[PDB]
Amino acid sequence: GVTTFVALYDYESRTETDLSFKKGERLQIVNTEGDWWLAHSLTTGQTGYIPSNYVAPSD
Repeated sequence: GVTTFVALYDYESRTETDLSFKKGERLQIVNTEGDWWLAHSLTTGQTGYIPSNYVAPSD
């Protein structure tokens, strides 16, 4: 189903496959195995891996 999170801190992309996001952005999982999750930003529409320790669950 839908699994959503909100960013606690800004994160700037630094790899070919990660996703930049700002604090307060809503991000959804495209599963949650490991510590890097393939996500989609509901703000920007962009996608990529995000660090799970920058986000918190958001219904």
